[PDB]
Amino acid sequence: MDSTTIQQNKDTLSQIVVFPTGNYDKNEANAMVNRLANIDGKYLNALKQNNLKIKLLSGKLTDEKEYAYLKGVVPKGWEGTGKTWDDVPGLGGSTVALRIGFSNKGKGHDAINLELHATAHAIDHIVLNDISKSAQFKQIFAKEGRSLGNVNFLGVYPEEFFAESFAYYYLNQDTNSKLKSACPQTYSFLQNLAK
Amino acid sequence: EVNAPVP
Ligand SMILES: [Zn+2]
Repeated sequence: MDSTTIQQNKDTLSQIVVFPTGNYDKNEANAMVNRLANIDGKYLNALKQNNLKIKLLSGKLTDEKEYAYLKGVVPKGWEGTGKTWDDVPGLGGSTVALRIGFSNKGKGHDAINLELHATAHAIDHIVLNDISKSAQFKQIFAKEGRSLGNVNFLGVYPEEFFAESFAYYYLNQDTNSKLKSACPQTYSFLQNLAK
Repeated sequence: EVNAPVP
């Protein structure tokens, strides 16, 4: 990815990312945008065209009016964790919402990167019309969905395997290489998806 | 649609 392309992707994200009102960690918000800028520009442009917003938050997701209905609700795949949406730092699908400072694995989640995983859900649902539930991806998921760990979550829900694989592909060169070694059909699928 | 990260 050349400098001009990274800059173009940051420019696209400038029309997608929404910052919280009040005090927040500006440097970490910027770092989150920079990580999102590694996503293929085709996906970012489609998010922009669909007026999908990536909402960065300084507090709990359920403190936002549009997610208050999820208070006390246990997310799909979080059964038995003892956590509810009140405790979850990122959400993706028809919208995207992300708590600043919770990007890394272990910050209330075990995704390789919070913002990439959550934004992958929106790309899957909005941009690619639920490709993770297509017959093609289900066949790939059936073979490789248990090779990235967390098999009772990633190995059970194809949309979650898609989102986490997407995060591996786009976070950095190391995670990209790990995905190719663990899940070669998934890697080739994502490679071809971006053409 | 709403989807969470990995627990
Ligand atoms: Zn997820």
